[PDB]
This record gives sequence, C-alpha cells and structure tokens, in this order.
Amino acid sequence: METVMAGLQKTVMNELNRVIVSIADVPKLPAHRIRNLIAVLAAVSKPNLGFDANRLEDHSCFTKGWLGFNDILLFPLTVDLFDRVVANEAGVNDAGFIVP
Amino acid sequence: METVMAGLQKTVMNELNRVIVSIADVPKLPAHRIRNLIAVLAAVSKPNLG
Amino acid sequence: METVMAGLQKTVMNELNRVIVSIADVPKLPAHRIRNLIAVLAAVSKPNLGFDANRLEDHSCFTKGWLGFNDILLFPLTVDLFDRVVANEAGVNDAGFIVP
Amino acid sequence: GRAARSTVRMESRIQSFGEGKDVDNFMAKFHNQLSGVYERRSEGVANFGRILATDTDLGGTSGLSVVFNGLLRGLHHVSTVPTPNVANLPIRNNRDGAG
Amino acid sequence: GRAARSTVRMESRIQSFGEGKDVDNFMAKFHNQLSGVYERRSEGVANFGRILATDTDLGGTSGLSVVFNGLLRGLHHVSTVPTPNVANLPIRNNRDGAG
Amino acid sequence: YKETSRVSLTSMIYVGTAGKDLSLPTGTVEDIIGAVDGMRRVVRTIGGQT
Amino acid sequence: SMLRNWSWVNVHNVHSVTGTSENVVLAGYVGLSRTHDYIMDTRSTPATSQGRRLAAMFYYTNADKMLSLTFGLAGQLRAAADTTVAKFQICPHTIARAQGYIMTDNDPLSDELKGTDFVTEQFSLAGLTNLYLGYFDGLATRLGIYDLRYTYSEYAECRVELHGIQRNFLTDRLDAFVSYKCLHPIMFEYYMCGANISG
Amino acid sequence: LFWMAGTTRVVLCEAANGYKPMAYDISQTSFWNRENGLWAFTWGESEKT
Amino acid sequence: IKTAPVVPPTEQRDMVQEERVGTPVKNAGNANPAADSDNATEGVV
Repeated sequence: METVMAGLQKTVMNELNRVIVSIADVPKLPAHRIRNLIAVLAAVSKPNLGFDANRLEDHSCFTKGWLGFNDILLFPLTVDLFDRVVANEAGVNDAGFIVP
Repeated sequence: METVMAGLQKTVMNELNRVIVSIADVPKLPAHRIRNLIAVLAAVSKPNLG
Repeated sequence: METVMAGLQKTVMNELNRVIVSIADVPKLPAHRIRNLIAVLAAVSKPNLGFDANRLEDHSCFTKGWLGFNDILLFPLTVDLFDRVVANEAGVNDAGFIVP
Repeated sequence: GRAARSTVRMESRIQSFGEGKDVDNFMAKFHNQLSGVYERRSEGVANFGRILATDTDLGGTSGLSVVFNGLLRGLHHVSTVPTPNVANLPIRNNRDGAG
Repeated sequence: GRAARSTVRMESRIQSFGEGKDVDNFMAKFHNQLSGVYERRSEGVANFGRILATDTDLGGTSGLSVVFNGLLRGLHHVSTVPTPNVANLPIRNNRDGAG
Repeated sequence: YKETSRVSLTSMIYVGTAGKDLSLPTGTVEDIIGAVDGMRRVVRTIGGQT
Repeated sequence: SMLRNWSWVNVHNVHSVTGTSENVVLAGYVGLSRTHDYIMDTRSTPATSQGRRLAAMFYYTNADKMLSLTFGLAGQLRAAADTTVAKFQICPHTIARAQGYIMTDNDPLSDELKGTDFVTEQFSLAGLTNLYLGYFDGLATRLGIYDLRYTYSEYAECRVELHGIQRNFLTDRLDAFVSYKCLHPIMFEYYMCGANISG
Repeated sequence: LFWMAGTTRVVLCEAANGYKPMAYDISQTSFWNRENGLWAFTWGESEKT
Repeated sequence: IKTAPVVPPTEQRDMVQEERVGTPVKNAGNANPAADSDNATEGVV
C-alpha cells in the first residue's frame, strides 16, 4: 500500500489518480461476503461494470452506458479490514460457531 | 553496622526492614546484665518470644 | 563525544536524532548503582525495552507494545558524571563512598 | 496454651513527612554527627540518613505497649515454670527434615 | 502478552524558536563553558551549540511521561517473573536470520 | 413507516404483566461514589507555557 | 507449569482493566530547553524539592512496594470499567450490533429479527466508544485516579478504542449476552466502598 | 442473571417445574492444594483436624 | 558580598514558549461528536 500511495497524483484532467474509500471500522458481515463485495467494488469502476457482451454481441440494458470512473482504493484507516478479508470462518460446524 | 544500614529499606507492607532502637547514653548496669538484656531484646522479636 | 555531537542533526520527521539528558550534578549513589541505571537508560529506548519474548514465545504484559524512542544521550555538562561511572569504590578514597 | 485465643502484633509502618525539608542537608548533618562512631563516607550512612530525612514512623512511641507487653510475657513465662532449666525452657532451634 | 493490543511511542521532535537572536553569541557561551570537558572550536561542539541556540523541543518537560512509563514497565516485567534468572529474562540479541 | 430511533443502552428486561423492569445501570455506585455526569469532561492540561 | 497458569484460556475473555485500547504518539522530552537554560544560568536545576523527596523514596524502597500500589490501582480501574460496562450494557451482542450484526446465541432468532423493528433503531461504535470514555473519565476521577484515557482520545495522533473489537463476532455467539464485568461482586465492594452494581 | 447484558428485549420468567437438584452438591467440593488443582469431595473438620 | 560578572540585561530576551504534547482534535470540547450522526434519524443529504 505504501508504494501505491507514493503513486497518487493529480492527473491532466485535474482529477486524482484513484478514488479513496477509507474504511475506519468494518460492518460485521461473514468474511466470505467481504471478499465478494470487494470483487464487486473493484469491477464497478470498469466500463460496463467489467462485464462483457452477453446478448446479440452487444451490452445489456443496465450494463450499457456505464463509462466508469477511476479505480476505487480501499484505504483501511485501521487494521480491522485487512484482517477481515483474510479471515477464515469455514471448516467449523459447532453450535454457536458455524457460519452458513 | 555500616553494611547493615546499607540494607535498610521500605518493604512491601510499607514497613521498614528493622526496628531501630537508638541508644545515646546507656544506663549504668553491670556489663554482664547489659549482655543479658541484649539477648532478651533480640528474642522478643521472634514468634513466641523465640 | 564530539564525534557524536557532530552528527546530531534533525531528521525528516522534524525530529532530533537522539534524546539529550544533560547531567550537571550527580545524585548521591554508589558508583556501581550508577552504572546499573545507565544500563537501564540505554535499554529503555529499545523496542520492548530491549527484552526478548519470555513466556510462550511472546512478550509479557509490560514489554509488549513498547515501540521505544530515540536513544538517550547522557551529555554531562560537568566532569562529575564521567568520573563517577568509572569510579572504583573498593579500598580507595577517590572522592567517593566507602562501599565494601 | 490450649485456650489462649488472643494474639498481638506490631506493625513497623513508616510514612513520609516534611514536604519541603531538603533531604541533602539532613544527610550532611547525620553523617557528620555520627562520624565519631560510623565511617562518614559510606553507602550505609548515606542510605540511613536518606531514610531519616524522608520517612517518619506512623504512630510511634505508642506501639511501645506491644514491646512492653512481650517483655512482661517472657518474664512470666520463665517465672511460672517449676525451675528455669533447659528441660523446662526450650528455645526454638532450626530443625531440618527429621528434626 | 497475548491480549495487550496497546502501543506507546514517543516523538523527540523539535521546533525553531525566537527571532532576532544571535546564534554566534550563544555558541560562544556554549563552547567556552564546556572547555574543560569537550574541546572548543570543534566540529561537534559547533554543531550542538547551534542546535541548542536555534532549536527548542516541542514536548519538553511534559513529555517525560513516556520515559517514566517504560521505566515502570521494565521494573514490573523484571519483578514479576518467578525469579530473575537469565532463563526467565532473556535480552534481545542480534540474530543473523538463522538464529 | 416505523421511524428510526437510537438505541437507549438501558436494560431491556421485561418481567411479564408487570411491564419493564426497574433499570439500575450502575446500581448503588452513584449513591455512594457520587453522580458522574460523563457528558461534561475536561481534557487535563499536559503541556504548558515556559 | 504453564497450563496451570491458565495459558489455555480463550484470549478473547481477557479484558484490559480500562476496557479500552490505546495508541499513544506523544511529543516527548528532548532536552534542548534544559541545556539551553543551563548555559544561560537562568534555571540551572529543574528538579524541585517535591521531586527530590520522591527521588529519594525510590532509592530505599523495595520494588515489591511499587507492585502493590500498581495492582491496587489496576483493580480500582477495573471496578470503574465494570461500572461503565454495566451502564452501557457492553457485551459481545451490543458491540456486534453497533457494527451492523444481529448477534444472538439462538441462530434461528437472529434470522427472524432481520425482518422486524429490531433494525429500526441503530447506533455506532464511534458513538458507543465516546460515551464509554466520557463516563469512565468522570467516574475514575471521582475515585481519585486521574487517568488520561480521555485526554489522549482528544489528540490528533492518538486513538482510543474498546478492547473487544479485534475478535470475530460471528464465531462464539453463545456468549453473546455475557457482560464484560470481570471481577467478583465482592471484589467490587472491596474497591467501591460497599457499593455494588449487580449483587 | 447478574452477567446478562444486551440491547434486545427479553421477558424473564421462571420455567415450569424448574426446581431440580444439581448434578453434584457444590458445597462439598474444595481444593486440596494451592499449587495445583486437586478438587473433589472433602471432609475432615474434626475436633483436632 | 560577592561581585560576579553577569549578562547585561539588554543583550538577552525572555521568550515565552508553549509546549504541547499533541495536537487537539477538531471537536476538542465535544465529549461525543458522533451524536450529531447517531441522532440523524431522518437522514443527511
């Protein structure tokens, strides 16, 4: 991350290099759902949401017209999102411990 | 004695290490009676008087 | 000492290189007791107080989280601290205590 | 002693005193007054003169009741015994295992 | 130390103080007074004399809390092991990666 | 629409037909130690003027 | 000999005596002010008479006398955190709820509470922490402690957080409604002058 | 019940026929040593022991 | 009587220095700055 912050700069269009979404504390979702919404947060920046042409070699009603923006930069202000993504909750089937 | 004074300290119970009975001038008892009451003064500290 | 004072510059954190503790007069202590506290003052700055993991291959309750600071520099404003540290109080007068 | 049920203990608790009294000038008086008996420049005369300059005792000279209590206890112990022998008046020794 | 989760750091940071001073006059006072100790007209004495004259500390005597914090932490660490052997109190050594 | 509220952080124990229980957050502390009033707090001065 | 010292315990049941964590970055003593004042002879000795008595005490005091003072301060702070935990109902369920999680021991209950007015009223971990630090600071002062857990919270380089935040709240949900009070109802009366919070 | 906390609305009431004996009588159990965890039913408070 | 050389009063200046251990937060006088958000039950635009 400290290498990526050294690369942030104001671009030719007076814009920033990225979009910083700084997370102080994290919602208590199952960790496998944190990793899935991060996959979504990475793809919402891309043109057409990062999706391809799925009908008639053209884009969808919703996927078309999405030009996108600069890539989000998840910037954890604390360590509770860095350890939330790599958190493993599977393999346990005890009562009060199992996560569906 | 100067070694013993270097070991005086305040203990865990906020107490001093020892009890200092400082004698400036001594009662004129026969010297064999001074040595006997010192034996007593040493034993009165112990549990059950020694 | 003068070699040390030559490189005693300010860092990039708007921070001095070291912590200066200038001793003019010395509190009345035996020489050996003075040397022992110098050992402590050299180690108070180190991470975890210059102590290693002593229980369960991990730090104790007290040395954990000590990140430290810049090393203390005992900078005597008078020669008293210099000849008290190397003072040998065993059998000689040497303007010191008689400690058997 | 089968039925005694009374105990007495004395605490040597010391407190601090003299909010401003300059410890280092008493330490000079102590090691100069006592220079004719104890070696003045020693770490014991400086240490005991450091204790006297900073700490007084909590409720002293009123706990002399306990010391005189125990000096009278021993007087009666050695006097209410058929004869003050070694057989009648043992002194606690330092026994190891097997006594 | 498995549930500590708390960190303490100290910043030995400084500022620049005053305007209209004369640094050469103080630098003369500094390196003249400490002449029986450190040789005057030296590179180190000139450097430290100018930092003293131009810079001041930001925290000051109010930043000694951290120094006394860690001094009590190590007193507690040492006096809470069953006995202060070299086994109970290891000292941080410079290992070469292979131990 | 059920309007949003803020959790009151009090005991939510109900005892049936007798309604809500008597909320005693701190018990007897504020009657012995004294009222606290955490809302107003003073940041002690660590620094100063030299 | 280490299993006998409870080295087997769940490390999430060990609470700091304040109930909070801490990240301190304080501008500290450098010594340029004191050495400057010595050369100008303005204030050559900065140690005051009250400090030379306190200094002399450390010379002839056993270190175990300092641990008895500190372990009596540690339990007096835990009694003031117990009062604050009990006031705001600080438990795993409360802290998880402050972060958008319905945490209950009954697994089917937390699934049904999603579609009720349970989610109507909300609160934040930041707001919950700010009430804990405000009340703990005032109470601990009333006990004559004067801790700087609230002063440090108002410095831009320091952050104070509740202690039980680093745990996984989705895992040990059967202890959800168990409070963070750590000491016996009689060791609370020991410190708080007969006062009790539970019984 | 003294360690029950939480922000949820419960209704506390005694169960039907909830008065039952324990598993073992916790009065009779005590520790034998201060240096380990020997723990069982104890006895011995006699005129001499 | 001890006559000693001192520093002339006109060649030195007392300067007041304000020493702080940390920079105060934006809402320094506020015990709970998060109660403006926790009490916005209608929303914020």
